[PDB]
Amino acid sequence: LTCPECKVYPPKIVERFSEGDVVCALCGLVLSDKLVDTRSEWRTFSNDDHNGDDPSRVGEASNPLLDGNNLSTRIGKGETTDMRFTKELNKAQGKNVKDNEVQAAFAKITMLCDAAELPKIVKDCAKEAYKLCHDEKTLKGKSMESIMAASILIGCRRAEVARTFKEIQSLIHVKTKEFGKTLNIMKNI
Amino acid sequence: NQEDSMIMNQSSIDRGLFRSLFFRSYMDQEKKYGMSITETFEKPQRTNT
Amino acid sequence: MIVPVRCFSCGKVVGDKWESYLNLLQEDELDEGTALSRLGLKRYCCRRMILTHVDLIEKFLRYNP
Amino acid sequence: KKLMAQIFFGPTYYQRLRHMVDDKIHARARGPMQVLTRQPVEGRSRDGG
Amino acid sequence: SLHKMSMMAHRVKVIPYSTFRLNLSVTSPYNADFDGDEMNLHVPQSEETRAELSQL
Amino acid sequence: NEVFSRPEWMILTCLPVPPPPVRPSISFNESQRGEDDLTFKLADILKANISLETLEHNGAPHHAIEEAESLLQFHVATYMDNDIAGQPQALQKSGRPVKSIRARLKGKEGRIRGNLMGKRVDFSARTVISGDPNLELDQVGVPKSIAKTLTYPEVVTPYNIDRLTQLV
Amino acid sequence: KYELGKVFIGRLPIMLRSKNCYLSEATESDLYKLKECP
Amino acid sequence: KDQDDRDHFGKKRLDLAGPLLAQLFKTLFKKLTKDIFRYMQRTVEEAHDFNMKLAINAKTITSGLKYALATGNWGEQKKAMSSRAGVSQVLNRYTYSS
DNA sequence: GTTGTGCTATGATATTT
RNA sequence: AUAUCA
DNA sequence: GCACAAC
Ligand SMILES: [Mg+2]
Ligand SMILES: [Mg+2]
Ligand SMILES: [Zn+2]
Ligand SMILES: [Zn+2]
Repeated sequence: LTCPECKVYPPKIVERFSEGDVVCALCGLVLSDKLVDTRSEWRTFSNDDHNGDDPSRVGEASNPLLDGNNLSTRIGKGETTDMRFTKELNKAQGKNVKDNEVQAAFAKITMLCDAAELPKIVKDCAKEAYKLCHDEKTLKGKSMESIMAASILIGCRRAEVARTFKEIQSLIHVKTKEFGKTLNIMKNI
Repeated sequence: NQEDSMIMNQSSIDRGLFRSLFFRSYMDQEKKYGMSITETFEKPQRTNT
Repeated sequence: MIVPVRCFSCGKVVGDKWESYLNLLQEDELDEGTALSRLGLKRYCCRRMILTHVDLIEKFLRYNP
Repeated sequence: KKLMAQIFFGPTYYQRLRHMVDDKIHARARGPMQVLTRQPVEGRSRDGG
Repeated sequence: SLHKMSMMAHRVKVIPYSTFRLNLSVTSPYNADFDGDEMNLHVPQSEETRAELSQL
Repeated sequence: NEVFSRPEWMILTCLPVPPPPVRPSISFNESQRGEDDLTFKLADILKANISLETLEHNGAPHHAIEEAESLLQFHVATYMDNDIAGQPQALQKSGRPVKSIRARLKGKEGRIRGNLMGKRVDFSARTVISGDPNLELDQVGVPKSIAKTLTYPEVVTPYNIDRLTQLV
Repeated sequence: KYELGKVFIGRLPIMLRSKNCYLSEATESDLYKLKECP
Repeated sequence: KDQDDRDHFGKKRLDLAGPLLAQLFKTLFKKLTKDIFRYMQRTVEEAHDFNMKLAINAKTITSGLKYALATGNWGEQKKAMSSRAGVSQVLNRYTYSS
């Protein structure tokens, strides 16, 4: 936005949220009137409503960085439900199910962090380190259980969670010199 | 002081009557959004913010 | 939370009478009505002021830093 | 001048409750709106209608 | 607002302190006591809409 | 009715897809993004569709197709209505059931009872009332703070032109 | 059938003043140093 | 005899902090028990040396209790819809009597 | 005869993930 | 979602 | 948990 009347290069404008207006601080011209509360709007996606009574709660938050954009609900039991139709509609989801399956290597990272007592911020860095280096030609053919063992120390080394390489050698697995070279070809990327 | 309301000695108020302390506490996190994105504690400059 | 200076209702200076009060109850072992009278708290607005005060400041002092 | 009637008078223990007026008073001539319905937002603290 | 006397057109007097002030005889139809009751004000925006208030 | 409502249209063959206004998205911080439950439910309909289309095209195994059809049937159906008697609800990861279209219109706080038949409004105010025996019947005491916030857009004519210029 | 330690399992939240809480065997002066109200 | 009083306070019980945690811990420990079994199958198939740290998931019981106590939906998070909410509120600190 | 299906006071305010 | 307000 | 509506 830039005031149509004034036009000074550093466009000094204020967001008078309380009056729901966007004003030019110099001439006072209102540049916009429709203005939305982003906090409360975000409350509609990530709420505390797990029961299902909130009429405001109408969407859900996702993580486009880690799981791409895979929107998908799950057939489950409701109040008035026969245990028959749940099974059929779930047995029908089985026929509809390669790299769209290597996302189960996130389940390998998640089950490793929880076995290593690691926080929720470390898993999401280990999952982003693994997604951006598992199909690299720079890693080529490294021990596939030692490149995800190296991306956990990459996620810990940014989230400030102290984990020695010998601490991850105890988890899995690690071949020392094998997951030490792999911890460097990724570090360049 | 009609209909449940009431009159109060404004002089008594001055001398300490029914005053109270009030403490509200505001919190904030410096969140980490994945491998690169990190929030920061700082005084924002209006040109680049 | 510390003896109030001055009675609410009427405004007699009452904050200087605390230590002198507790002396009458502890050292002299007078009962409260007598102690309050000895102090010069005549009307009940000023009597309730001292008679009812709770010295929490003494509790708050017990926390070190 | 004396009041023609005599008045019941004396100490009574009185509590200062929550709900002070400056925590409730609330006015708004236009302001933030919901993004879905484009009607005002809800809440004194959201500066809604 | 249970009946039409729960919404009535009044005449603004700007006063100090943070309360809406109303005459007591008008308590009966709003069914208001002053034990912490709150009330609602709406300002008409048209010259036409204020006539509807004032006349009706 | 021959023009507006024929029986054959009670059966869905083409699906009108509502635009973002009906199902808003929000882009938080590059690793946080919020999509509307409808956008989720649609994607399932689509996925279930794309699946069944591939099955019919290929060697149709009869019973593996009707199996995929009654999945599509469910997603489309559950999108307009998730509170269906007998059927399992479509749930959204967190365990909460998907807000179907029906459910947005339905209750008090629905689109009808709560956004049309009654709605919150601007140029309004609320506060504590107290009594005053020195007011007139038809008056109302308005706190100066409120009066300074609330507004009336008087129009400039040559009657009020002087007075308004002073106000401005 | 012939035949051929102590493991951590989780963190359980403690209720204050219970046997397992530090504040259970605490004297008055103790609590004050601990910045708790007796 | 007369019909039993459905309101007689003697024929009622109060489930306090003890039994509430016991109810939750049961469903949370059977959740862990049957996740170790799923592991014993995975590790007897490939003879991958039944590593203890990989077997027992601590986060199961830890965050499983933390959820209930926090939110207040006395159950898993699955399951956060069909579970009774209201148990576990934030403690009042208005006045000592409150 | 049994099942099954709608709804069940107005507004307001304050936290908790 | 709980608590609460008239 | 209603109370009335259709199978
Ligand atoms: Mg009342
Ligand atoms: Mg009354
Ligand atoms: Zn300008
Ligand atoms: Zn006095």
